[PDB]
Amino acid sequence: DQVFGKVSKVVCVGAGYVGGPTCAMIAHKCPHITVTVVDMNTAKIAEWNSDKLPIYEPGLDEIVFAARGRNLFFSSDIPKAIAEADLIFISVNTPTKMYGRGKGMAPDLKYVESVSRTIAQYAGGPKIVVEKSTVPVKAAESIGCILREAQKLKFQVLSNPEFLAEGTAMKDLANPDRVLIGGESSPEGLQAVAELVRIYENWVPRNRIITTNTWSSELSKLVANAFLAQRISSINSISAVCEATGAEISEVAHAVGYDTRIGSKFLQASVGFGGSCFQKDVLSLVYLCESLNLPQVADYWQGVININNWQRRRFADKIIAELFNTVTDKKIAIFGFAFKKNTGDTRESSAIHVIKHLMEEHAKLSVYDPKVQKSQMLNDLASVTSAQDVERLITVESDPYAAARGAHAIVVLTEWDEFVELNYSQIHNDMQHPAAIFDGRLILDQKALREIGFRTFAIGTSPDQ
Amino acid sequence: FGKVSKVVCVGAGYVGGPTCAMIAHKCPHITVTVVDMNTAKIAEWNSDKLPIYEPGLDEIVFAARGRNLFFSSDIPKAIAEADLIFISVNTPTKMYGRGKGMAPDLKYVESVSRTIAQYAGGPKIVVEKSTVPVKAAESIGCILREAQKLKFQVLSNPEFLAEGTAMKDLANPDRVLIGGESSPEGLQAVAELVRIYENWVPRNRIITTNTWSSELSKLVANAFLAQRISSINSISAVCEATGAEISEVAHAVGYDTRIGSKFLQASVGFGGSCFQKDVLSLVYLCESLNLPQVADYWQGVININNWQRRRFADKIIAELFNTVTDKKIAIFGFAFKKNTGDTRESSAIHVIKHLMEEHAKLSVYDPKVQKSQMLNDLASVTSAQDVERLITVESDPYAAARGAHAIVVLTEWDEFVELNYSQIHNDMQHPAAIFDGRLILDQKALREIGFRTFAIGTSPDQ
Amino acid sequence: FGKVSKVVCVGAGYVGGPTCAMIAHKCPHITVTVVDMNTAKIAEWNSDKLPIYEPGLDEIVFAARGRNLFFSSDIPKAIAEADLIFISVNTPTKMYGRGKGMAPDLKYVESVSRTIAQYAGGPKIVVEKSTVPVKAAESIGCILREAQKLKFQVLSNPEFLAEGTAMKDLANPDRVLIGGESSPEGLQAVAELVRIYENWVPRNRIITTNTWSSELSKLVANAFLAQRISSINSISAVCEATGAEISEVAHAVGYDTRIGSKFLQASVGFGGSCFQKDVLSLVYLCESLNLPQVADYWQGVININNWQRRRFADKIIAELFNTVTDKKIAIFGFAFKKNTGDTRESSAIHVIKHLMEEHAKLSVYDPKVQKSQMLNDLASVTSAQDVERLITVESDPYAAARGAHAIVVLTEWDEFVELNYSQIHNDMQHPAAIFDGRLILDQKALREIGFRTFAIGTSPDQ
Repeated sequence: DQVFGKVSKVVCVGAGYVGGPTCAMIAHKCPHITVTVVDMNTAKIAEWNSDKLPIYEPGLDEIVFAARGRNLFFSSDIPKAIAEADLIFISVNTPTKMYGRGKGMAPDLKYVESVSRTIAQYAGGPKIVVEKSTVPVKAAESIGCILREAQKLKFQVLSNPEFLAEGTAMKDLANPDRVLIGGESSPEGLQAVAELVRIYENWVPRNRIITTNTWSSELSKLVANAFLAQRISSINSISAVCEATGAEISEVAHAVGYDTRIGSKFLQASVGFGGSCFQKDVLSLVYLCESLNLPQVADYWQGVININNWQRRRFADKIIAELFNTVTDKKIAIFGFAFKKNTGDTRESSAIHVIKHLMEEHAKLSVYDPKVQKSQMLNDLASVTSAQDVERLITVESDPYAAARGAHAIVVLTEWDEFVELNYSQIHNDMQHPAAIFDGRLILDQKALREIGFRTFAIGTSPDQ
Repeated sequence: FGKVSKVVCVGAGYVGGPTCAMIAHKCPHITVTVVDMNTAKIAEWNSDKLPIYEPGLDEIVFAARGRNLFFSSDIPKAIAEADLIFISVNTPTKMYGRGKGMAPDLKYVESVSRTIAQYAGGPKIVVEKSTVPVKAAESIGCILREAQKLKFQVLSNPEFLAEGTAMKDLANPDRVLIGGESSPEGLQAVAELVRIYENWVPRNRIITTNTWSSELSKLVANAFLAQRISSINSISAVCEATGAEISEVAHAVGYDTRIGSKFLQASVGFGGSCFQKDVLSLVYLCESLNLPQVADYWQGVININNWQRRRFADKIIAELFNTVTDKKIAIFGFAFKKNTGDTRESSAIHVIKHLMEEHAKLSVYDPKVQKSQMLNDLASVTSAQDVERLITVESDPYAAARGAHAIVVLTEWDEFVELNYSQIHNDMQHPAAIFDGRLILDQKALREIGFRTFAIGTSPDQ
Repeated sequence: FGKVSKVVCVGAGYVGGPTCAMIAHKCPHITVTVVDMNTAKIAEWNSDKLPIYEPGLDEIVFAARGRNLFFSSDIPKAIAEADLIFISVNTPTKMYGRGKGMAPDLKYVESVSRTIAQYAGGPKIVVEKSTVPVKAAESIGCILREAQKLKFQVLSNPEFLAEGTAMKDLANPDRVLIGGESSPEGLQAVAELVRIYENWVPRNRIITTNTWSSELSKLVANAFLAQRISSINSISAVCEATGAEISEVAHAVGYDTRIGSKFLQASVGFGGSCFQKDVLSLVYLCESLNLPQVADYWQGVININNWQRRRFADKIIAELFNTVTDKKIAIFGFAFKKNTGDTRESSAIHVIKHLMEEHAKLSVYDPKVQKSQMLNDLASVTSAQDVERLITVESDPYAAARGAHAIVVLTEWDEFVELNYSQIHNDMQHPAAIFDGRLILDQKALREIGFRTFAIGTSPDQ
């Protein structure tokens, strides 16, 4: 009684960082399947169809340009792709709600819903529908309900979470730690799961494909990200203890990370974690727990976010304090803006939030980042303050020496390699005196900077041994 | 300082004995004495029956005892001869006063530090081996300097050691951790202790730090471990509420190699003598430092553990109509984990106590734990009176289950899997209920027999 | 389920006795048997002196007993033969554990259910007569379902009886309420109980609902009644502060026909075995459903009751120079309301307790409550030793009042009005105070005698 047969036609709705690369891998490993990536952004589709792909990922040019026009297609004709597909990935944003119930915590399902309604309209036959972009738990229930309405057509909804990072996407897709698939505990559900497993089996060992119920798969994505962020918050909390006692956080992280049950990854203390994943997913899970009347669990995971914001705040406090509790019109140089090194991504960057704290104190801020666009920077800061306030307080530099010049303080907020072995003796010389340096990323040599004559601070080190 | 040929350790229990046995084993040229005021414990160490059971410890001790391993109760004398001294006594938790329930009582560390001060003779290296609160070396350091008003350095070298794998763990440790003073004299004494470990441990696995980094590392490491468990336990309740399954989640999550798959077993809650103690010790530290933000964060780990136990008992009570006065319920398991009779901080103790507060009649079976050990443990969290009134103890699980209204599994013993649960069901009160705090039983199998069946991290209704 | 001909009630108390007597009385064809474990109580029911006094009850019982009404201690036999079984047992409040002080204990309801399951034999209709928590019927049903692997339905038929008017309440009820399962078999079972009641109750006063609506309706009705008293009592304090009179307010408010004129008597506070119990049951239910807003809303009724007693006692203590150690205070009234010996949740108990905490010497007079009941009541909220020290019980109000500094009316007995308050004033300590917690005395008259006089709901300084 076979309702879903072998998939030969795959569509992904959403041509962004998740959808594009994932489809490309499918087309590359599965020459028998037609894969079409659709998006109503006709300019972005034109980019994927051009000689310069809209994202840079190592290995991706080779893949897309070999397959495009053969078994990989990029189109803006969404109804036609939907009508012809056997399996449809949904790869859209779930922006955080800005107002109302779950403000600042709940994912907004408007795009997911929009795609589901389009599939309902244009499907024509039985489809497997697959949640690829991060969703709140029970999103598949909402999708299911939208699709079931059109069955007056058979649909199964699967969860297949992404585990991609920027810069390593092709390696992450070609050699994943695991592939996770969740579906309905039902015969039709098992059939649909099996057809998606069959796709991945083309290139992924069966024992690295993990199949679960739909809710476990959706939950596992949030929880995995929560566990990672918890590691960072746990170490960052201990950084304050080190500061208070004369222990060293670099030394504790080493000793702790050598237990094989804990592991040595994600144990770098910092001014705090950033990016479009960690806070968003931890807050999604908090909101979920609140909504389930599990306030104890909610409070437990909120602590991850509490520590992160406390790290950022207490770091800025220390800058404000050491500058005599007064910084109106006073020049401070920020080294770094992007949420981590080696990107232009600013989403949830600790730098945005530390700078905001210093803008409150009316500081005059000179920002340098190797990669982030000037326009992006000024838009970011405006969104958390005002266009007026950044006009007043914010100068962006294309040079680190131009930022540090005549500043009372240096603050390193992104861990760029090029900040290590700047000419710090010269920086010292052209600063105000006494001169202060704050290392939020633990990349600088404390001993050397001390010898140069800086008042020098790092997270996780006591100021006086 | 001062190359080291004579090593002494004060305290002859689960840390100091096994540690000294391994040092002698892998360094023949070092004479190792273990000292202790309990002469009968020293007698046990010098007999054919050693006082503690470690796998492969007998044959390490017997092939070294008399040769370069020595058990004495002459504490002053071994102190007098030594180059390097380990301190390996308890720091039981304060029972009252400042840090009641949280702060380690430094009274044995103090006693021994004062004994070192008297009967010294020369320069010593003094090493904290058993778990201490951070800056306990300051307190040792201060006692010892009142003898040199004789040239000391105090060192931290924490234990990383499970029961039943102590020999395995000593011979092939994940890491060896040593801290001392940041000074020429301090860096000397670190090197001299490094030397000893280099005799059998790769230099790459030997980490050296300052004293506080090392003291703090021990507590934080156990804190990270407990946190993984409380984290997954927190998620077990999400699973119950959504229809997700905790086994499926831990599986998916653990395959991230940055997270790892160890310590993601959900349960009624963690136990044993290190986890809660070290977490609370860390919570106390952070309070003392005016870091209330950090104290709250770590207290969360304990809060969830306690909450996991409370909510499991609440489910048992609720299922049995919110009334369990004089109702029979069987408890399968009492030890804090399987394959031991150690009951320290056991979740079984606390879930039974919650059930005793409702005046439940409780028949306990554990395969290993002594009847005397059980009744005394339950007494110390309740009363000798209440345990007399409420607790029976069986050495047959089938006798516990006979006439019971509920079965409650609290320890993950393998024998609890595939008892005759069809028989058990028939000899129970009906409706019959079973509650799995350890995720070892087959839910679909129990359902089909006709149990009303519950497991942590699984939704009741499918 | 056939037309019912044998009715059993398990529980021979204030509810089951009278209700069965009325059924037996109005339904000559039906054999009614009241059963109880308490052989002495059944003995009383079989004697020339029934164990309760109700107007009209003797006439009904003595005419029917041994014809179609029987009182037995043979529960298994009666269960066996019944078509329809009423459960009329206490659900005393949990004294420990989950819901302590708030949740009803279903132990007796469980007891009876398991006896029904054991001894039934055929189809039974099983009817919750005494007040149960919502979902009690589910727990009943789960016990009875296990037995039929016998054909059971569980109904709710709440009691609306009051002491002193039980026979009129039963013969001419405001409404009869029955809830059953949302099922053909459920609707059948309801029809058979509705047929029993249609023998004397018009059909338009018989109300049929689902089981949960019925169980809930009982608690909510008593909660609404208690709320009226706490509402008017909250306003009594506003009267005192402004110069309004509570008696005038109650009369004006009560003349609105949508409000109604009943249960608007201000007092030192409501009591009895129903009001606090059922509100606190409702409050516990709300907490259990995660409706903390509704829980808090209903807790307000009890908060005001307790605050009314507390503030009245505070007024006594303040007037008496804020010191009452060794100082004699006379208490007029101990029963929860006039014309009864029932003391359960009596405001007098809690006001006397407050006064005992200040080591006042209380001489208590009630026309009806027994000395031994009084002493035992007071001991249960203090101690046997406290009551021997502080409490004297008198058989005469002038004896109580002699040498007193205060008089305190706590129960609205008619004999307290038009005692000789001139003579009382003369024999008191001076200044002499009087406090009317029941609004039965003449304030002007007492003022004229020279009392410092106070009443709830009247401003002291006119």
